[PDB]
Amino acid sequence: EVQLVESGGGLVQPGGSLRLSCAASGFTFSTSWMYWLRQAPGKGLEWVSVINTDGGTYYADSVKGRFTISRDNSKNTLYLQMNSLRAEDTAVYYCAKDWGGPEPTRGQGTLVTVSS
Amino acid sequence: EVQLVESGGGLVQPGGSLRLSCAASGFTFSTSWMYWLRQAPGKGLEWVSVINTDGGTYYADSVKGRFTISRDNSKNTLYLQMNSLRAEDTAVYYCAKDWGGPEPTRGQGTLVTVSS
Amino acid sequence: EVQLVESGGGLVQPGGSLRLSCAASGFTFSTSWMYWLRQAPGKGLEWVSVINTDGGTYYADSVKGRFTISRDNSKNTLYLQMNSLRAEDTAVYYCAKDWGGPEPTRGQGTLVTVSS
Amino acid sequence: RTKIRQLPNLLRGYEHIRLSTHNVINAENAPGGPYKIGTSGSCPNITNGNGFFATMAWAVPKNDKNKTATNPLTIEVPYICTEGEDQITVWGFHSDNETQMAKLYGDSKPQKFTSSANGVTTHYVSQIGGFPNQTEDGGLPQSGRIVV
Amino acid sequence: QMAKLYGDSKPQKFTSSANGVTTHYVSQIGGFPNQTEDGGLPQSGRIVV
Amino acid sequence: QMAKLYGDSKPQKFTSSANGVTTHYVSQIGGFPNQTEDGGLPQSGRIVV
Amino acid sequence: SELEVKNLQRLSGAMDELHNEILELDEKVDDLRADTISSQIELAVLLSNEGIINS
Ligand SMILES: *[C@@H]1O[C@H](CO)[C@@H](O[C@@H]2O[C@H](CO)[C@@H](O)[C@H](O)[C@H]2NC(C)=O)[C@H](O)[C@H]1NC(C)=O
Ligand SMILES: *[C@@H]1O[C@H](CO)[C@@H](O[C@@H]2O[C@H](CO)[C@@H](O)[C@H](O)[C@H]2NC(C)=O)[C@H](O)[C@H]1NC(C)=O
Ligand SMILES: *[C@@H]1O[C@H](CO)[C@@H](O[C@@H]2O[C@H](CO)[C@@H](O)[C@H](O)[C@H]2NC(C)=O)[C@H](O)[C@H]1NC(C)=O
Ligand SMILES: *[C@@H]1O[C@H](CO)[C@@H](O[C@@H]2O[C@H](CO)[C@@H](O)[C@H](O)[C@H]2NC(C)=O)[C@H](O)[C@H]1NC(C)=O
Repeated sequence: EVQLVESGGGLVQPGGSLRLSCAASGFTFSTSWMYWLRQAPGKGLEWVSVINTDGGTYYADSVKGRFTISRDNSKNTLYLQMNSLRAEDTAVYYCAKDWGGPEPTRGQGTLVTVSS
Repeated sequence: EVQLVESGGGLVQPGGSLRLSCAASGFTFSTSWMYWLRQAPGKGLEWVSVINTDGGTYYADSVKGRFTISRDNSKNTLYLQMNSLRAEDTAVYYCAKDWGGPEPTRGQGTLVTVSS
Repeated sequence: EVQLVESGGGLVQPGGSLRLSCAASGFTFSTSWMYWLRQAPGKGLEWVSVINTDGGTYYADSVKGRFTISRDNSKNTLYLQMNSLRAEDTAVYYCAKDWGGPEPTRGQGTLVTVSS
Repeated sequence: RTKIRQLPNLLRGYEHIRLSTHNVINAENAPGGPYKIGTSGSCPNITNGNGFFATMAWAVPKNDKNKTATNPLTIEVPYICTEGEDQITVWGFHSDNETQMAKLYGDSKPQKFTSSANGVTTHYVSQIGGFPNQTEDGGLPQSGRIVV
Repeated sequence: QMAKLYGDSKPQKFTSSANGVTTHYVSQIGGFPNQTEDGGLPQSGRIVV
Repeated sequence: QMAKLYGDSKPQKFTSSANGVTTHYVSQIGGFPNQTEDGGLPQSGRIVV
Repeated sequence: SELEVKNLQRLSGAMDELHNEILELDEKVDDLRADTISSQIELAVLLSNEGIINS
C-alpha cells in the first residue's frame, strides 16, 4: 500500500513560518507528481503547490512568494516551506501523490493554525 | 487431400434408429467445424447438425430431440445418432468440414431410406 | 561528398558523333537514378535521358534514335552515346544523380558544340 | 481535436433530453481487462471525493500481468434508450507522457482508436507528451490530457 | 481460424478512398454477435461489407 | 529508395484533424501509376497532397 | 392583421463547423423566402387599397 505521513504543522502567529514534511512509501516516488493540498474549515479541498518529476514547480496565486515546495527523492520526502503566514492560511494540510487520475492518494494531514 | 467417408446408412422402418459415422483425413480435424447435411430426392442440400471445436452443437429444428451430433477427435470421427426416424428423413446424408468459407468440402454420402 | 565529373564533349560537325562519360563517387551508384541534362545558351535546364536501377531507360523526344544512355555500375560510370548530332544540340551537358527529391546533385558539365 | 464542443448544441435541438440511469456497458469487465476505474482530483463530486465524467469510465489495467500493449479491441455499444429516442454515446481516451504511460498502461507508444455508428466512422491517434497548456478545466496541474 | 486461414490472428486494418471520400476499418477477432439475415447456416466467422 | 531515404520501407500512416473533421491515409510502396500533370521529369516516387 | 405565415428557425441537425455547406444553403432558402413573402404581402395591401378606394 501507499503511505503518506505529514508532520510539522502547529499553532503560529501571523508573519511566522512553518516547514511541513511528507514521508512517502509503497510507490515509486521519483516518477510521481507530488502535491500539497489544504482544507480550511467550512470549505472543501484546494491545491496549494505541486512539483513534477524534474523539479519544476507550480503554486496557487495566494501562496506565491510565501510558500515553497521541494522534493528529496533519495529520502522519499516532500517539503512545504511556509513563510509569512496569514490567518487565512489556517487549514489542515495534506500531501498527495498523483492527485489527478487514476489512483490518487492523500496522506493523513497535519493541522496548521495561524492566530494572534 | 481431404477425405470424408460416411457409412452406417440403411433401409429402416419409421420409429427406428440409425447411427451414421464419418471418417476424416488429410486435415486438422480438431480445429474444424463439422457438419451433417442431407439431400432429400427432388430437393437441394440442407444442413442437419453441426459441432464446433469445443463440442458445442447446433441442430435444424425438425431433427431436434431426434438427432444427436458428436465428435471423437482422437479417432478423427464424426457421428450422427438418428433416433425416432421419419419417412420424411429419407435422403442422402453427407458429412462436411468447414462448409462455410473458404475451402468447404463434402464426403461421398450415405443413403438413409425410411419406409414401412 | 558526392562528385560527378563529366567529360567527352567537344566541337563537332552536324551528323557527327560524341560519347559523354560521367565519373561518380561518394554515394551508392547502383541504387541511384541517373540523368543527363543539358543547357542550351539562352535557355534553362532540360532533361535529355535517364536510367533507373534495373537499366530501363527514358529519353526526351527530340533525342530519340539519336542519343543512348547506359550505366556501368562496376565502374561507377554513366554514358551518353550521341549519334547524328544537330546544331540545336549545342549546349553544356550535365550528368545528375537523383535529380528529383530530396538531395539532387549535378556534376560540373561538359560542353558540346555542334557547328559547320 | 474533435467535434465534441457541439454536443450540448446538438442536445438542445431535441425537445426531450435525459441521461440514462443504466451503464451502456460494464467497464470493469470490458475487453482487454480487467480494469480498475480511474478517478481524479480534478473532478470533485458532491461530497468532494475524487470523481470523473458520468458519461465515461476511465479504464486502467488492474493486473500487472495483463498490463501490456494490446492490439486494437472491439466492443459493441448497444442501444439502451426507448424506441423513438436517439442515443448519443460519449467516449474518449486518456494519454500522458512516455514514463507515465509505461507506469499506467505498460506501453508508451501512440494508441489508436475508431468509432462507428450508422455508417459514420472516425479515427484517432493519440499524442505522447508535449501537450498544450491546460484550459477550461479544474485548474489543477496534470501531466496527462483526455480527448472526448 | 484466423491463424489457420491467413497465418495471422491479430486485428486487420483497411482503408478505401474515392473522390476525396475516405473510410477506415479495424476488424474484430472472435466474440461476434448472433447471425442475422443470412443463409441460416452456422459459421464461426463474419464479413463486413 | 524508402530504406535509403527514410530508413524504413513499410507503409506509413497519417491523420489530420481540424474543427472535428478527420481524415486518414495509408501510403503505397512502389507500383505507382504513370506520371501525369507534372514537371515531365521521371521520378521513382510520388506525393499525395 | 391575421395573415398566417410560418416562421424560420435553424436546422436542428446541422452543426456549425461540421455542416457549413448546408448552413449556407439554409441561409439561402431563408433569404429567398423572406423576399417572396414580402412581395406576397405587398400585393395583398395593394389589393386592399384597391377595394377600399373603389368602395
Ligand atoms: C465521491 O467520491 C467518493 C470517493 O471516491 C465516494 O466515496 C466512496 O463511495 C464508494 C461508492 O461508490 C464507496 O465504495 C467508498 O467506500 C467511498 N469512499 C469514501 C472515502 O467515501 C463518493 O461516494 C462519491 N460521491 C458521488 C456522488 O459520486
Ligand atoms: C503556457 O503557459 C506557460 C506558463 O505557464 C507559458 O510560458 C511562459 O510564457 C511567457 C510568455 O508570455 C514567458 O515570459 C515565460 O517565461 C514562460 N514561462 C515558461 C515556464 O515557459 C507558455 O507561453 C504558455 N503557452 C502558450 C502557447 O502561450
Ligand atoms: C444469441 O442466441 C443465443 C442462443 O442461440 C442466445 O443465448 C440464449 O439466451 C437465452 C435468453 O433468451 C437463454 O435462456 C439461453 O440459455 C441462451 N443460450 C445460450 C447457449 O447462451 C443469446 O441470448 C442470443 N444473443 C442475444 C444478444 O440475445
Ligand atoms: C504508362 O506508360 C507506359 C509507357 O510509358 C505504357 O506502357 C506501354 O503501353 C503500350 C500500350 O499502349 C504498349 O504497347 C507498350 O509496350 C507499353 N510499354 C511498356 C514499357 O510497358 C502504359 O500502358 C502506361 N499506363 C497505362 C495505365 O496505360
